[PDB]
Amino acid sequence: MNTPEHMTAVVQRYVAALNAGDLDGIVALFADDATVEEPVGSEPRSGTAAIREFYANSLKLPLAVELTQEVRAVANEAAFAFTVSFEYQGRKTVVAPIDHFRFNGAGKVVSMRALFGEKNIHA
Amino acid sequence: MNTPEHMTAVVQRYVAALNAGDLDGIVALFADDATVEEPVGSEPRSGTAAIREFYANSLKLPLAVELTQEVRAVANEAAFAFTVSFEYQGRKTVVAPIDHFRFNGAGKVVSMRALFGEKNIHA
Repeated sequence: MNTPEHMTAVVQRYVAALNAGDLDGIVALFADDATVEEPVGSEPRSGTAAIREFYANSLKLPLAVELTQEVRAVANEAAFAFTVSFEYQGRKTVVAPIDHFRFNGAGKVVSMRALFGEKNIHA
Repeated sequence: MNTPEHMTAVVQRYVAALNAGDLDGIVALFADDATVEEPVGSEPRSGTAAIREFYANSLKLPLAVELTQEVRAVANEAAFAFTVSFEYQGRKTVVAPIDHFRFNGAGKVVSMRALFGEKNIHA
């Protein structure tokens, strides 16, 4: 089974890559068969190609990202609270999602779902 | 299809009833075929009786539960960060999970999963 230590590291690495703008770094964290659903309720993006393009499009504005609380991790799953902030054509927007990773036996993210609505989008 | 406002009030209500030791108020939030998985990794408790017994056992000690951040709600899901604190036999404990609800069309919780590891239990 996955250690919480590793899962927590991977979450820090995810946030590190977003702050650094490191697309290879982000996609590395995922398994090539993996899925991303951001926000929850949207068409989950599937495969390396789709996940790669999702984060490339996200990283068209430079992002300020930070964990706002300890990572939760157990039984092949982590979840975490954080902010994602960006500024464009006037104003700054702070989104506050809760994300959720499921990890495979190899310790790569096989699914990530980002849960947040309009009410969690502050601008 | 559920509204974010209804899912959000239900999260707040959940916290309030835990604080008020209100077994009935808590169980009334769930549908009859609902599941609770607390912690994540453990065997899901299925149905009103099993869910009721879980909360009956939990409320054997006085709890101080509060939301430490804003609720996330979208589609028919919600997630939240919170703490549960209890003190017993010479020790104060603070457990800091992230919870996730799925809601059915009638506005009741059909599943909860509480995600925390040993690392999120401060005692």
